[PDB]
Amino acid sequence: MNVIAILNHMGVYFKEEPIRELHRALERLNFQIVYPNDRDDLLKLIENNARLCGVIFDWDKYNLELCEEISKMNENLPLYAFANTYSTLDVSLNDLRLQISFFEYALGAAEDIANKIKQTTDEYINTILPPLTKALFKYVREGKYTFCTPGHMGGTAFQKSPVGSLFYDFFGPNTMKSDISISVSELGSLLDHSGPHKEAEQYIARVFNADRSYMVTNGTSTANKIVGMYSAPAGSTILIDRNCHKSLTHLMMMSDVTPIYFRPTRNAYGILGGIPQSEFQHATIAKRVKETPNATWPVHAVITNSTYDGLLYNTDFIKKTLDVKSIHFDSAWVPYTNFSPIYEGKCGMSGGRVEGKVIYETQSTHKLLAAFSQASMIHVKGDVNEETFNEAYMMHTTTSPHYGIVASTETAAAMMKGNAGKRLINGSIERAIKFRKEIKRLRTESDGWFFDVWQPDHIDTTECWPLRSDSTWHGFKNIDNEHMYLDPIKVTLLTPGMEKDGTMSDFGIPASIVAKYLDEHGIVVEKTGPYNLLFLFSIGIDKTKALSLLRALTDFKRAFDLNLRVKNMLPSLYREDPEFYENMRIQELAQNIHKLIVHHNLPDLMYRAFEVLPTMVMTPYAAFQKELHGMTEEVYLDEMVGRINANMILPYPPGVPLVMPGEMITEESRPVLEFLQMLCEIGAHYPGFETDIHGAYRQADGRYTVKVLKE
Amino acid sequence: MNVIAILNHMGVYFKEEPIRELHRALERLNFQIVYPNDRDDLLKLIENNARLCGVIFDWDKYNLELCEEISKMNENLPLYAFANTYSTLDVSLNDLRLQISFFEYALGAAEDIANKIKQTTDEYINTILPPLTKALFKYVREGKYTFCTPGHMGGTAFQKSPVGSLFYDFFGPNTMKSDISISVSELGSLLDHSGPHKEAEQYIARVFNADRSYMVTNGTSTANKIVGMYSAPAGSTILIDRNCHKSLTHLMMMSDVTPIYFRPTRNAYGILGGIPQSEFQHATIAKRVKETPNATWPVHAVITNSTYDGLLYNTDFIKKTLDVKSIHFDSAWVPYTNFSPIYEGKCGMSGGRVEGKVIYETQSTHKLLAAFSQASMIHVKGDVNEETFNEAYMMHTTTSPHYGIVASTETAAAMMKGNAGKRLINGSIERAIKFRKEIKRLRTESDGWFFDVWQPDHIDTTECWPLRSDSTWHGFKNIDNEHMYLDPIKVTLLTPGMEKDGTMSDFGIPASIVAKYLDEHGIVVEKTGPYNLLFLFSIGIDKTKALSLLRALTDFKRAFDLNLRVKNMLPSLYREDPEFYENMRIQELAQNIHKLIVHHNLPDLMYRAFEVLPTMVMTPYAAFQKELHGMTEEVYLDEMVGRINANMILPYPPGVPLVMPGEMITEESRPVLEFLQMLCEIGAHYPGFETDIHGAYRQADGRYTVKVLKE
Amino acid sequence: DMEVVHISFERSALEQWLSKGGEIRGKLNGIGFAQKLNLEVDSAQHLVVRDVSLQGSTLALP
Ligand SMILES: *Cc1c(COP(=O)(O)O)cnc(C)c1O
Ligand SMILES: *Cc1c(COP(=O)(O)O)cnc(C)c1O
Repeated sequence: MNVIAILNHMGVYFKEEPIRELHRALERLNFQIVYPNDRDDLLKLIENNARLCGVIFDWDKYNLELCEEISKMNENLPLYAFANTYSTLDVSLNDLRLQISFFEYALGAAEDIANKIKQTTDEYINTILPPLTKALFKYVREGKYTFCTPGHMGGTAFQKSPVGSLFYDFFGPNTMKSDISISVSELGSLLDHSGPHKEAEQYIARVFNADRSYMVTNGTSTANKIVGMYSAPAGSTILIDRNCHKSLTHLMMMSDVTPIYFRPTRNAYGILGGIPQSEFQHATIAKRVKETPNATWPVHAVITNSTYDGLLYNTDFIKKTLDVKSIHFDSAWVPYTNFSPIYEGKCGMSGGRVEGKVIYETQSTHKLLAAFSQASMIHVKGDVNEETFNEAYMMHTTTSPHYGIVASTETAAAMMKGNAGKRLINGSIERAIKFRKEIKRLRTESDGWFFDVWQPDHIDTTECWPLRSDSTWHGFKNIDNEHMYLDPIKVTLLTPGMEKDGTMSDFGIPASIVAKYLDEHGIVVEKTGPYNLLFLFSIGIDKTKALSLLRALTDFKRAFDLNLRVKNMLPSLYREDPEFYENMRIQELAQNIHKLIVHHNLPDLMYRAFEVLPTMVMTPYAAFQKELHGMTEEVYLDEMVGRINANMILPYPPGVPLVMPGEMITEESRPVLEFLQMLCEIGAHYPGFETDIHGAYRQADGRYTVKVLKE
Repeated sequence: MNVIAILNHMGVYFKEEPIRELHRALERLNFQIVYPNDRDDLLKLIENNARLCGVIFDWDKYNLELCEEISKMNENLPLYAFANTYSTLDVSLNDLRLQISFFEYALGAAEDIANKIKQTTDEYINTILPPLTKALFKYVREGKYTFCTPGHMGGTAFQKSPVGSLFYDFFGPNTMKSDISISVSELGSLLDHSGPHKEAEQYIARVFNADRSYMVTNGTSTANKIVGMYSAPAGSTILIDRNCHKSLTHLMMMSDVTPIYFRPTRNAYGILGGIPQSEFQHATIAKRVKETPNATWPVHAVITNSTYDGLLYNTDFIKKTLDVKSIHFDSAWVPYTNFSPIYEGKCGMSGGRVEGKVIYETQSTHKLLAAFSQASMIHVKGDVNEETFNEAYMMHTTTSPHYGIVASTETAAAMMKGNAGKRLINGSIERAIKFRKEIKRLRTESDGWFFDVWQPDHIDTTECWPLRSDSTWHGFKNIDNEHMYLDPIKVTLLTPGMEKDGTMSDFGIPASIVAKYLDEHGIVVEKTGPYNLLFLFSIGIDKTKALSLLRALTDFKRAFDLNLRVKNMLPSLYREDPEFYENMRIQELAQNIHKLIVHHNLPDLMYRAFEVLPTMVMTPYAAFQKELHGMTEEVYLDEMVGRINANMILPYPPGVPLVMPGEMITEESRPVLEFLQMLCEIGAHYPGFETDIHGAYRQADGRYTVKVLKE
Repeated sequence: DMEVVHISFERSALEQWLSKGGEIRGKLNGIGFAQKLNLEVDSAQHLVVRDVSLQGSTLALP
């Protein structure tokens, strides 16, 4: 932060001479001087250059063309405008947040002007930064306390060992001095939630529109366990969603509760839909209470909003129909549904305080923002118990937290306030819609097959596309209107291979082959499997990473139409088995895999293995108690009908659990077992495309074995 | 002072080559070289740049466009014009004060030209400076007289102590070397009135239009006590104004005199008017002599012109109607009513010597000018005894005056002499009138409430607006025409909240909240309280300090219309009581205070309290005699009817005295006691706006105590 | 618009206002309906009852 801009040239000498004298004075305090051209030149030095804090221009030249565009991008940006004798303000400059610093054209006083700019810049740093981060940066340059934890003490022990000097010189002197425990009085303690930590939690809740936001120092996987132990005593009933995460599985195995699983919707490509509105009714929930032994009235509900793919729900209908006093919204993928007008009334924070209820949100911080790992937030909107949830937080958080993660967790909330933060959410949406239009433009004009985006036929508007009932792009049988929305930044690429009715085709290329080609250039695919893709276009994805993805997609069509070799295209796949992948081309491998999907019939077995839920015998908590006592055995995959599994089956593809730890596969869940045996045959002929199922151990013959419970 | 200007590039080589040779010669003697462009470029290098002393231009190019505009600014400014063979003067260049130094275009003679410029520059320094300041600067570089006072002797003792080096290195070496006393022979003594001090007193009185003037080195508060003890024997009668100063009250407590208080005019906003023309009559003054026990013919009259708000009177009517041989004018706020044609006949110095009378004025020097603190003057206009008035001046001035303030006291009289000083007095008026028009322009065009300037509806002139009897902006009933004047550089912002008839309204914001909002940016209101905002637009307020005030006023309307919080607007007020000022906004605090003013009825309990006067039992000099003997006691505020106070009550707001030391509250001054009890209730509910009365001590219960005398 | 010397509150309604918040309803002089009052918390752990004139009154138990 040391860029000073000097716009325009009046051509006279009594105004340019103070500029030349100030040019030699600002360089003595480490400041970069730039000379923009016209009005459009200064506008490009703010959006692309964020390290700018000084704008020098003539007040009697552009008093309305600069005080309006800059105010739409930053509010606290200092404006070192130079006024004259006959200078005044404008009536259209009253409702604009600006910081104008007036000066004169006096000779010899250039040294006093440089001291005022440095002090004004210091005031800008101490204002935009939160009091927790500001106190951490000031403690390094002044606070030098001894006999404290940890033992390194700002990197002192590393300066006495040859191996320690290499680890200290990698980061920096300011990095080790910022890692302090609760051994500091002027910064407070995180466990006590007082002093600087008290105002830090209230600052994030005001930015993200919440009551009292929290700062988890262990990650999102831990925040879901602390909240889950609140509205679930030793013997209750919760309404957990079927599309759960690995962290949510351990929550049901550590609490003696009776969960009730829902039945979300889905199509044939593998895109996870949502829970219908019929499941949120009062007669539907009460019907499953009597059918499930040892289950009372549900006191907690877990809703995954949004899912792993990227489909939001309608909170305006759930907060009125779902009669649950503790509704959870796992917002681990949408940390931005607030700073945009096309995201109003879609999450738990948008709206008023629902009486008699409470909203929980575990928004991931180190996923689609900018902070260190093991960071999360807890958004509470309602009335909770004071002497209950406090004990649940200390059971998973150490007494000496790492303030380096806390300083970055609150920083992401500070990067959203103002026009400088609002352009990050809207900027990623404009780059996403532009990328969606480039696919349809390069599809008709091209000569042959081309990728397709799972989007409606009309993407001219700039909002969330609703999933209506008179459309054919979503492919969901009987979907509720005004309930399922589309995420613009979550671009879902559909590879040609299936039809619009849910069947197969002769010419098709699986998405697993394209995912291996993108990894060669450095593009990591988030979700892949049958005939679908997924990418993350958050605020950190600039225009370079967006345009580089389309170039990698156009190169796949050129290498496939010309019929090239695998060795001259996929060097990583060739090193796995050079003997088998010798005389094989790119067209021979793409056609042999496509015939295996039609032969084994993947879309039909996958769609029927997820709707029919297996019979849950006991609670997931009782299944873990038998494992510690030594009552587990390993059986074959073909010999398990009528047994209780011990682990959770997570086949890739897709990415949702199959059998919960504690269920039994009987005659009703027959297609469920057929889905596991089908992946073992299709993923065993060609190297590199092996079967990936979390829970199935590979032996020495090919048959996978699972861990079940003894009878 | 080392700026040399070179105007007009002829394009030829025989004229530009001597310029290049002179460029390398003037830099050897520390001189800055500038190159203006056109004719308007040189004009901007004089008004804004005051460190210029050399103008080089072609005489045969602009002989009439430069010798006229420069002469209107600085007369003794050297002009290094270069003439040619066929060069001559003009008939219109005879009545102009200029200093033109001709030269030639000779090669190799650039060294001799540089010696002539340095010698001419030294002549300009030895001319614009007074002989007292010239002897002070010469004694620093050449005076080496040892064994003198003070003991530091230019900072010798500071170089031997570790703590003394920090105090000496802050100001500078030349700062302590000028701190000399009367231990110098070539500078004389101030008490002796000889040598350089004798010519200094005649130089100040000649510029300020006076016969004899001194240099008070203890502020204006001390100069008022020296004059008051010159024409007021023990047991006489003085005519002191009611709107007096803290120092004017102590003058009545140091001399056994019988004062007679006047009845100044006032409105409802708190702005005090002036003394009516009926009080200066002969039948009005003589009537109060018989009613007041122990009172003879008044021999001295103290008139506060102008007051604290800045309202000039009419000296053309007082010097003929008021029959006082010693009329005093407290000119502590107008040290400039002479250097402008819109101030003729408004002070005591303007005009001539009154036959049989004498005029005394205490023009402040450090108030609204440019000099060190504790500096005042005594302007004497008449025939007084020199051997008698000299002994009274030594009663409050030490024998070793501080020449650092004396040099700046005479400097203010030299900075205003000539056309160079008239551009600062008239320049501050033009900047004040321009600021007055920017308020009315941003009031009608705005959408909502806006600040108002206490000025007439027609301000399309550059003079003192008279307070007529057919106007409603001033709100002074029974006002005398051609007696009340307005100071253009005294802009009084009237915050909305009251009507034009003197009653109250429904929507308004008090001036106490705005006073603290301006403090965050570095703006302190001179006078605030009810619904007024007084500011000082003297010579120290340039175009930067004037335009910075308008921007802060527009930010208050934006923050109030959007309804912001107190913590996110007033951080200084939030630190006083974070618990009470937690869930409070800017609109909730502005409306609760406005209802307390209407409920307690402030304009009525303040106008009627200042109108009536308590019964003065004894003289103020007799009240101080009983305090030294120990006959004082502290009583409650509610129990004091019929007692004699010991100190002067100065409640804030406003800023004028209430009860003089030596008065008694009977049944006539009933509203006077009600004004003190009303401020104790309104200033206790909300923190920050506590009751400020210089005389009321705060206890541990809330009730204030006063200091009275024993019965 | 009437004087009062004792105010009675309900135990089943006092625990809800001091935990969840909102507004409290209490009758006057043991008669009438549970009218709404301007009851707040004190810095010295008391119960300040506010009226139409912004006056404070610390409650106490017999
Ligand atoms: C990725 C993810 C997590 C894990 O996030 P971490 O902060 O790395 O622990 C937890 N829950 C869901 C729904 C996730 O998608
Ligand atoms: C400010 C003031 C004074 C005090 O001025 P100093 O130079 O500081 O002594 C005295 N009289 C009046 C009327 C003042 O306004």
